[PDB]
Amino acid sequence: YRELEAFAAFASDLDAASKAQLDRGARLVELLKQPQYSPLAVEEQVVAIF
Amino acid sequence: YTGSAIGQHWMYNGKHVLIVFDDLSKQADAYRAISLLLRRPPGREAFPGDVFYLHSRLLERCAKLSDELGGGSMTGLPIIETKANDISAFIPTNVISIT
Amino acid sequence: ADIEGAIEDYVSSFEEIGTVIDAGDGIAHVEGLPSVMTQELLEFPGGVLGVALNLDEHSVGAVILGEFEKIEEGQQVKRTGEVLSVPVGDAFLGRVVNPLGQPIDGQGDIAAETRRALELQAPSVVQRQSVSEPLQTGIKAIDAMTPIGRGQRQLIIGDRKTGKTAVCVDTILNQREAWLTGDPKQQVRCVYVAIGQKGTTIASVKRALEEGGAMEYTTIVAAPASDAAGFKWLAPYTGSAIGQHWMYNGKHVLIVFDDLSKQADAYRAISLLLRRPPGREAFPGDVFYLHSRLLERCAKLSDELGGGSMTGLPIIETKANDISAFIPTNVISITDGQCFLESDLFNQGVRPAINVGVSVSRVGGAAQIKAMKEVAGSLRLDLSQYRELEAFAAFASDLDAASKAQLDRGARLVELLKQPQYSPLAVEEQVVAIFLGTQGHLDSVPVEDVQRFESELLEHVKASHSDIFDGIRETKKLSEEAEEKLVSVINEFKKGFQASDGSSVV
Amino acid sequence: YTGSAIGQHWMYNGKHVLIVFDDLSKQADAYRAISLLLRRPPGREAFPG
Amino acid sequence: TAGRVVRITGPVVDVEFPRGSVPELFNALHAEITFGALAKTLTLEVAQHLGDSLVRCISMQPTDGLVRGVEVTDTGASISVPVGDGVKGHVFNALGDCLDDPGYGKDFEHWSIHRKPPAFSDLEPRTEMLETGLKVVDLLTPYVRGGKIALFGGAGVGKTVLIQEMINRIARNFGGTSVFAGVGERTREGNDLWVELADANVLKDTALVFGQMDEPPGTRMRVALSALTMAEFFRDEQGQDVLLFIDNIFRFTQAGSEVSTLLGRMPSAVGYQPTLADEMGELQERITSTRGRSITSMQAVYVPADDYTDPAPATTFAHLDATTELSRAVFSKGIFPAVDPLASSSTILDPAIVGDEHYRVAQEVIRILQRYKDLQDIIAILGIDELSEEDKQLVNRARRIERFLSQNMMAAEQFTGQPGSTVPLKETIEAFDKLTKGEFDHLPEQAFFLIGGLDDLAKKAESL
Amino acid sequence: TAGRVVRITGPVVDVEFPRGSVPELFNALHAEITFGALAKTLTLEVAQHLGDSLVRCISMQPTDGLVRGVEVTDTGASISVPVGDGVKGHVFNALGDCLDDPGYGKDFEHWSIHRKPPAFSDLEPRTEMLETGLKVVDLLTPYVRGGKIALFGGAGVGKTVLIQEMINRIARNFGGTSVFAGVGERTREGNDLWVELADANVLKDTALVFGQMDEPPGTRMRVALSALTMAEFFRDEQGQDVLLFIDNIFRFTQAGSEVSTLLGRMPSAVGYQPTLADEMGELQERITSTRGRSITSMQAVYVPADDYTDPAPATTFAHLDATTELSRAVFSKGIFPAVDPLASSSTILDPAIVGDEHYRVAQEVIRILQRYKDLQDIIAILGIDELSEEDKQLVNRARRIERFLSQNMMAAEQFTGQPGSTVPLKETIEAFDKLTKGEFDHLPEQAFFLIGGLDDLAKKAESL
Amino acid sequence: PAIVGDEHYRVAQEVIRILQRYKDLQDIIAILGIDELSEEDKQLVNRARRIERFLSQNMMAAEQFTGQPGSTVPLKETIEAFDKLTKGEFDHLPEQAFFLIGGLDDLAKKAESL
Amino acid sequence: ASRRRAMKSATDNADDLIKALTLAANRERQAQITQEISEIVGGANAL
Ligand SMILES: Nc1ncnc2c1ncn2[C@@H]1O[C@H](COP(=O)(O)OP(=O)(O)OP(=O)(O)O)[C@@H](O)[C@H]1O
Ligand SMILES: [Mg+2]
Repeated sequence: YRELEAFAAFASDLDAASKAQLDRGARLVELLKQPQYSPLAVEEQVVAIF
Repeated sequence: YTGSAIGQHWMYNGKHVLIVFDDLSKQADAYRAISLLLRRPPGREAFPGDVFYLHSRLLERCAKLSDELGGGSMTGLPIIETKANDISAFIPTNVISIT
Repeated sequence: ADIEGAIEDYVSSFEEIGTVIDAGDGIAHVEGLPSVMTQELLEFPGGVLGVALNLDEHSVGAVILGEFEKIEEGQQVKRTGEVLSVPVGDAFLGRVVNPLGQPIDGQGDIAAETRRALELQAPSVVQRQSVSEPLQTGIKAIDAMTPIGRGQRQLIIGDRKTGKTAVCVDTILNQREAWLTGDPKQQVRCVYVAIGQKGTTIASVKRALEEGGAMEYTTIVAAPASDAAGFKWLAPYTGSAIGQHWMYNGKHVLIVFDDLSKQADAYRAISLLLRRPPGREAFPGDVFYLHSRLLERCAKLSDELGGGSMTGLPIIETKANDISAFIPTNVISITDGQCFLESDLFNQGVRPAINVGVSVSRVGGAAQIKAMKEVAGSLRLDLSQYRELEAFAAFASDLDAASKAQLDRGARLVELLKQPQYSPLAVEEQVVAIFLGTQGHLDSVPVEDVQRFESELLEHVKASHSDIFDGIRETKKLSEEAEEKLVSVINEFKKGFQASDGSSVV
Repeated sequence: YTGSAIGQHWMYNGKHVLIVFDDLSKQADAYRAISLLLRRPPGREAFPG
Repeated sequence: TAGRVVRITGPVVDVEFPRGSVPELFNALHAEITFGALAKTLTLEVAQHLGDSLVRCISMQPTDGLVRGVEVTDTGASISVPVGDGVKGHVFNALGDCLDDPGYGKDFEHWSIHRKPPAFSDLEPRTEMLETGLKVVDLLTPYVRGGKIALFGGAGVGKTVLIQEMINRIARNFGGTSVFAGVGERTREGNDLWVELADANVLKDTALVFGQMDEPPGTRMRVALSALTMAEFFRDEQGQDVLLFIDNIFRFTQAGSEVSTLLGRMPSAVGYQPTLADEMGELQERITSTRGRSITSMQAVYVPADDYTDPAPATTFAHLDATTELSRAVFSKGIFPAVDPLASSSTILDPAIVGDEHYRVAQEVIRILQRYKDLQDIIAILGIDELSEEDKQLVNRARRIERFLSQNMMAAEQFTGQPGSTVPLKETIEAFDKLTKGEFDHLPEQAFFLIGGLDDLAKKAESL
Repeated sequence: TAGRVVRITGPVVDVEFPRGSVPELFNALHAEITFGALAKTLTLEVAQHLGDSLVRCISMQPTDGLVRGVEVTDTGASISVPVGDGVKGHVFNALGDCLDDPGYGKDFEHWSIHRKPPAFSDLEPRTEMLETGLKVVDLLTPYVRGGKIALFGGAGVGKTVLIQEMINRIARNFGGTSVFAGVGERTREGNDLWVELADANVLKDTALVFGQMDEPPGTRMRVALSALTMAEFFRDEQGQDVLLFIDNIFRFTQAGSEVSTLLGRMPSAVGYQPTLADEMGELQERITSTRGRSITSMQAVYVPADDYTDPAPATTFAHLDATTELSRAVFSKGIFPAVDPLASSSTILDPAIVGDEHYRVAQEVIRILQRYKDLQDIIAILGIDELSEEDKQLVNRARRIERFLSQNMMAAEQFTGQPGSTVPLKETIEAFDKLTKGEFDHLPEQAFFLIGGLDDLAKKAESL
Repeated sequence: PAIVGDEHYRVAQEVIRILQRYKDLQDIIAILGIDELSEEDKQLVNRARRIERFLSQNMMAAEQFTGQPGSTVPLKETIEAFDKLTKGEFDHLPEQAFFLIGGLDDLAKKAESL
Repeated sequence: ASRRRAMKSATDNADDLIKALTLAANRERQAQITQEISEIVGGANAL
C-alpha cells in the first residue's frame, strides 16, 4: 500500500483490484494508529488486527 | 552499563528484564568526548575506533540465557536519534549491525 | 620548605637584552627579556622588528616583521618597551604606508600627529550612537537595496574576479563630492587596506583613485604578498588605528579591508609556526576574535565623543561561492550586512554582480536618505517577483497581465541596477534613476536600451534641469513639485530618444 | 624501484624495456604505512608529504 | 599566596601558584596590565590544572600588554555576577561589571555563574503551557512555561519588537522579569537594543548582559551563564517568572568551540568541542520550572550552512520546546508579530497537553494556511479569477485567518497610542474556530488587521 | 669552523656547527658523499636555526649515501647562479651547473638566488595587450605585455602543450631574451622544448633552467628562484624585454609542503605548509615588472585534485594579471586547448584598453556561454525542444562558440596531425561578433571544431 | 568466455548492459518517470526492471523470514531464462511475477496466479 | 491536464531530490571538515 498510494497519487484511474488494495491499506494504517500511553494487551491487539 | 549491570543481576537469577536506552547516540557522543580529551586519534565522524565496541559490548549482554543458567532474559530496546533520516550514518549502522 | 623559599627568591630576583635561540620561517625565539609584554615591539640588530606574540617560561616567540633572513642565533634582541603602535594624523592622506606607518610610495616622510596603539579597545556600547546617516557608495544596487550607513560594517563577500575591489574603489571615489564641499560632517575620509595583493594591483588601485581624484583624501595601508605574515596580519589594525584617530576627532572614515581572508591566512601561518593549537581549516582559536576586534572598532561615536564614525567594508574572497567556510561565517556573523557578489551574475551581465536577495543590510532604511527610501522601497519586492517569475520568460504569452507587467518591470530594473566600473553616481542621480524604473517610466523603453536611456536622461537633467538634483541634495527628499518636474522632463526627453532598434517611445 | 632498476640496467645498455606497476596506489599505501610507523607527520589524506 | 604568570599564549595564560594554594577549577583570578595605553585588570578563569602548581586559564580580556611574572591574585570563587532587583534596568558584561554606570552593582549580592541545574526531584513532571496572550503563539506555536523557544528571523522582521512584546507581557501579565543575554552581540546592535528598550520604557523590567564579540571567546562563552545566573536569582529568590533571551546561542556554542581549541583539546564532529552536549546541557537544563517559578527562554539559533544536522543546532534543538520563525513575506503583509504560521512549530501542540478543541482548531488553521500557500503560485501567475469557487472561498478564509493572527502588540503602543491586547486562550480558540467555520468570512479584510480578539473585531467591523 | 651532520631525515639534514660559526639562513653548505655509486658533493641550504648551534637544511641533491658526522662546510653565501648573456642558449640546473656543456658558467658573474622584490615605488601597472594568435586567449582573456600570465589546469589537461604553443607564438616573434624554468615538470616535455628551440633557432635567445620532478624537494623549491634570478639580471642589469616561462610554479609550493613537516612546521589547510602565502608571494613579487623594464611572465599552475578551491591555486590567483583556467570538462568534451571560457579572466579586458568593440563581443560570448551552462541542466533531462525559442537559438550559438574557441595549435600538431593556425585579433573579434549575431548559425557545429579563423571555417563548412 | 562458456558470458554481458543502461537512465526516471524516454529505452527499462526482479530469489535461509520454502535454479535454466528475458520473450508478464520466484516453471506458475 | 499532473509529479520529485542531495551535500561537507581537522591534528600530534 505504501507504494500503491504513491502510484495512485498521480494515476488517472485505478483498476478494481488496485482500488481494493488502496481501500484496505488506508484502513490498516488507521488501525495501526495508537494513542500515547495506551498499550493494548495481546488479545486486544489480535482482535483489532483481525 | 549501570542499567545493564542492574538488568544482568536479575537476568542471571532467572528473571526477565527489559532494558531501554534513550539514547545510545548520546552515549557515543559522550564517549567521543572522553576519548578525545584523552587524545585518542578519532576515526569516522570524529568517533574513536572502538565506538562500535562501546555499543556491542553493551548490547551483546542482552541475551536469552540457557536453561542451565536459569533461563532468564534481558531484552534491549536501544534508541538511536538519526539526523534527517540518515539511517546510513555511522552510529546508526553500527547499532543496526549489533542489534 | 627552604628549597621552595630559595626558588621563590630566585624567581623574584628578576636595559634588558635577550638572545635569539631559535629562528626560522618568520618566527624567532628570544631567550631572556623577563619584562617583555605580550605584543611588545622587539628590535633586532639589523634594524629588523618583531612582535612578541608568545611568552613562555623559556623563550619569547616573536613574529619577525619582514627582512627576516638577517636573523641569526645569538643575535642581541632589544625591547622597544611599547606595544605595537603606528603614527597617525592628517599627513597620511594621499600616502601609501606599510603596516608600521612607514611610507613606501617613495615620497617624503609623513608628519605624524600622534601615535596610536593597534590594540586600543573599541568604543563601548554606551559610547556609540545609532547608525543614522548614509555612506553613499555610488553603486545603485548597494545604495538602493543594501544601504551602508556611517558606522556600519558591510561585508563585500564573493569569489575571485567578481567585482569586490571595484565596488570598494567606487565607494572611495564617490566620496570626492562630499570631500570638495569642505564640511567635516559630510567630508568622508578613506583608508584602503591591501593585504596580500600583488604590488602592481595596489598600484592600479592607486592609479584608479588618483585619476578619479580620490587620493587627496584616501590612505593606502599596503601589506603586499611579498611582506612577511606579520605585515599581512597587522595592516588592518594599522588602517583601523589611522581611521580611529580620524574618528575620535569628529571625522567620518571609510575603511576598506582587501581581503580579510588574507589576514586570516597570515594569522594562521603565524599561529601554526608558533605551535598554537589549530581549529577548523587549521585556524587558531582566536581568528574570530581577531576579526571581531578588527571590525568592532568601526562604529558611530555618540556626540559626547565628537560624533565621528568609521564605516568598514571588509572584503572576503570565498571559494566556489562557499559562504559556509570558517572565515566567511565569522565575518558574516560579525558584520552588519553582506553584499554577496556572485560570478554567475557577473557573467550574465549584472554589474556589480550583487545577488540582490541573499544580500542584506541590517541597518536598512536608517542608512538611506528620505528620497531613496521612498523611491527605492518597491525595488526589492519588484526584483523578488521578477526572480520568481523569470521561469515564465518562455511562456509569458500565457501569463496574467499583471504578471507580465511585473516581469517586464523586473527585466528593466535589473538593467537599471547595472553600472559601469569606476562610475559612481551621486545620490540624487541614483534617486532619479530608481524613480525612472519603480514609477514605470522605463516600461516604454526597450530592455536593451534602459542603461543608455538612464545615462542620457541623467546627463540631460544635469545639463539643463539641474534644479531637481539641487533640490534632492539640499532637501534629501523628492518633493511633489520636483517629482512633477522630473516626470515632465522624462516625457520631454523620451520624445528625443533614439532607441537602438529604431523604435520610438511615448 | 626494484623493477625500475632491473629495467634501467637493460635501458642503459641499449635495450627497450616495458615496466608495468600494478598498483602504484598500493605503493602509496605502503609508503604511508612505513612513514606513519616511522612517525613522520603525514600530509593530506594521511599520506606522507 | 599569590601566583605568577608564566605563559601568555594569546587569550590563554598559565599561572604558577605555591604548592599549597592552587586555585580550583573555574576560579576567577585578577592580573594587572600596567602598561599605560592598555592598563587593565584581566579576569582569568582557571580552566585546567597542568601539574607542578600551574593552572591554565582563559583570559576574559585581551592579554596584550601582559608581562611574565606579574602577580595573579585568586578571588576564591568562580566568576561572580551581581544579582538582585538592582540589576534590572542596567547593562552588564559577562563579568558583572556594569557598562553604563561603572562601579554599579559591586555592593549587591554576588552569585557564582556555575551552578548545578535543579535537583531531579525538584523538576516539574508535567509541561505547563505559557499563555503569552498573543493569538498566533497561543494558538499555533504554544510556548512551554519553563521551556526554550527558537527565534528565527533577522533585521526588518520585527525580532526586536517581538522581544519588547515578550518583555512587556512577562512584566505585566505574569508580574515577572526579563534577562537579555546578548552572546556575541554586535556592539551597534547592543546599543540599539539598549536605546530602544529605554525608549519603550521596558528596560526597567529587563536586565541586559552583553558578551560583545570584540571580547575574547571566554566572555562570549560565560555571558549566557551570567545572564542565566541572574534569571535563576529572580526565580529562586525573588519568586518571579523570568524570560531569558539569548541572542545568539550558536555563538555561545562557537565560543565554547574556540575556547576548546585554545586549550588544546582535539576537535570533534565538524570541529566543535568534544564537550558540546555537556556545555549545552549545563546551559539549557538550568532553564526550567521549579517550585512553581519558571525561567522561560527565547533563544535565537543560527543554523550554519542552512544545515539542521550540524552538531550545533542538532544539540541545541534537542532542548528547544518550540520554534517561532519570523518571515519577510508575513512582515511585508502588515502582520505583526510577523510569525510565519506554518514554518513555526511547537512540541506542546498535542491533544494530550493542550485541549482537543485547541488542537483541532490549530490543525484547521494550519490546513487552511497551507492550502492558501499552495494556491499562492496560481494566484500570482494566473490571477485569482482562475481559482474555482471552492478555492476562492478558501482563499477568502485564509486571508482573514492570517490577518487575524496579527495582533495589536503591547510594544506597538509607544508607536500608536492604543493599548496592547491580551487575548485569553479560550477566546483565541473560539475566534479561530469561528473564522475557519467562516462565520466572519464576509467582513472586510482590513477589519482583522491588528486587533485584540473577538470583541475588538466586532467593534472595528462596526467602525468600518 | 666546519660543521658536522648530526641528523638526516629524507631531504632534511641537521648540521651542528661551532658556537661562533653558525651559518646564516639561506646560506649554502657543502657536504660530501663518498659511496662509489652515489658519490657527489651535496649542496644544503640552511632553512632553520634550531639552537645550540644546530641548523636545519634542505638538500639540493638526494641525501642517499650521506653519513652522520660527515663534515659540512659553509660557503658563506646563499646559492648563487650564473648571470649574463652567456646563460642564453644553454641548459642549467637549479644550482647553476650547466647540463649540455658542464662547467660552462663557472667563470661568469654569480648572483645570489635570494633577493628582495623591487620596492613598491618602482612598480607600475601594465596595460598593453599581447596579441598571441589564439582565439580564446585574444578574445576572452587578453594577455598583458609586461604583466603576469597563468595557465591553471588540473592534472593533464594540456598545460605543457599550451605553454609550448605560447612559447612558439610569443618568443619566436620577439627580439628580447627569454627564460624558461622547468620547475618540477616532466623531463620529456623539457627535452622536447629544448630540441624544438634548437631546431627553430630560438635557443640562442633562450636560457633554460630545469629542476624537473626527478629532483628532490630542495631543487624544486630553488629552480624557480634560479631561473628568476637570471630573469631579473636580464631585467635590471640590461634593460631588456624578458619572457619568464615557468612550468610548473605549483611545484615550488608542493616541494615546500614536502619538507614542511620535516622542518618542524605544523600542517595547514589540506596538508600545506603554514608559510604558503608568504613563500609564494616572496617568489611571485620578484617576477613583477618595474617601470622601464618589463618581464612578461607566463607561469602554468597545477590544480591539485582538480579542485580550483585548493589553497595553492587560490593564493596564486592574486599574483596574476591574466588567467587561463583549463578544465577537464572542456578537455573531455574535445574542445582543445581546453580553456574554460567562463572561469578564466584577464585584468586588461576593460573597454578603456581593448576597445569597446572587443569588450562587447567578449562579454556577449561570456553571457551566451553562461546561459548555455545554466541550460545544460535542463537539456540533459527535460530535452532541447522544451526550451524557449530564444534560448534554443542561444544554445545553438553557444555550442558553435564553444567549438570555435577551440583552435588547431602549432604545438598540438601531434594531437591532431593538422598544422596550426594564427588568428589575428581583429579577425577573432569579427568572427565572434558574427557568431553572437547568428550570421554563422546555419553552418553545422563541426564546421567550427579545431578551425583557425573565418576562411578555414568556410573551407570546413564547404567540406562538410 | 573461456571458463563459463560463450552462452553464459553473452547472457551475463547483455544483462549487465541492460542494467547499466537502466542505472544511467535513473537520472531521468527519478524526475520525469518512464514516460519521457525513447521507445527503445522504454522497452530496455521494462525488461531491465523484469531482469532486476528476476535476479531476486527465494532462498532457504529466507524461509524463517517469509515462510515460503527456498528454491534452487540450475545454471542451464538460469542462462536460458535470462537469455529469454534479454530477448524480450517475457516483456508481457507483470513485474510482480518476478519477485522471489526462482525458475522459469515457477515463473509461469506465479504469472498464472496473477 | 496530463501535462499538469506529470509536471506536478516532476516538481515534487525534483523537490525530494533536492532535499536528498542537500542532505548528502551537508553530510559530505561535515565529513570534509572532520577529515581536514583529523589530518591537521594528526600532523600536530606528531609535531
Ligand atoms: N561594475 C563593473 N562593470 C564592469 N566590469 C567590472 C565591474 N566591476 C568589476 N569589473 C571587472 O571585473 C574584473 C575584476 O574586478 P575586480 O578587480 O573588482 O575584482 P575582485 O572581485 O576584487 O577580484 P580579485 O581582487 O580577487 O582579483 C575586472 O576586469 C574589472 O574590470
Ligand atoms: Mg580584489
